[PDB]
Amino acid sequence: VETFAFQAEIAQLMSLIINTFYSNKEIFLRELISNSSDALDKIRYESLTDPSKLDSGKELHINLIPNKQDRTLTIVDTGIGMTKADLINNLGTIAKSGTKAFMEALQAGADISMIGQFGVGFYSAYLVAEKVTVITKHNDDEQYAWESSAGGSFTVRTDTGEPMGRGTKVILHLKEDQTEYLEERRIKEIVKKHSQFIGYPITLFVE
Ligand SMILES: CN1CCC(c2ccc(N(C)C(=O)c3cc4c(CCC(C)(C)C)[nH]nc4cc3O)cc2)CC1
Repeated sequence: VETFAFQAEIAQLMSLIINTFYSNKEIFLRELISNSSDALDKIRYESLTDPSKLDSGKELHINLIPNKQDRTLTIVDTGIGMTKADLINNLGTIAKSGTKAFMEALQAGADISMIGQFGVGFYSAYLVAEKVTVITKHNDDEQYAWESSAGGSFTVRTDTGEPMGRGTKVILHLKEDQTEYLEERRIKEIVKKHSQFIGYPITLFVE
């Protein structure tokens, strides 16, 4: 287990998301589905030049899995996945610039729903989640588990859990008052409204 401090800007963005009064919390789903779609595009683009990349899974899809018992919503995709380096770099200087621009825009009157336009849409997960876990598997590396309850730090460990071939899984440990995102009619309503034009199949699982 390795513990890391978030960069100053990201820690700042995260406490801003957790402490600002915002009712339109549903925007997290579109942001996560969007990131899933980008990873799926990346693996499909790599299979033109190298068809052997689809060996770890041929199917390109997105699964939405609510679990009322664990109070979790899981967003699984069979995209390109992330290596330990890709994972560390994505929480690094690449995000720093977008984070500062978005926080500057929020002062000027921009709302939290514009987060994706600055490439930091992942952090909207903290509008509904008290903890976020990210399990990822890339063809060129091992399976990794990333975790943060915010608080200025995150952990990275080699995942000992069930293998997933290739892709990324985002597990949102929902706040007690956010269990509406476990409901079928509510997830359907959000996906139909915010992510109706995704070039990949999205399956909402039942309980
Ligand atoms: C405007 N840009 C923003 C970053 C965009 C991007 C999209 C996808 C991925 N890859 C390769 C993923 O495997 C993946 C990551 C995901 C995250 C972020 C997890 C975090 C711990 C913060 C690194 N959330 N949901 C995900 C679903 C995914 O399949 C990396 C970057 C690329 C475009």
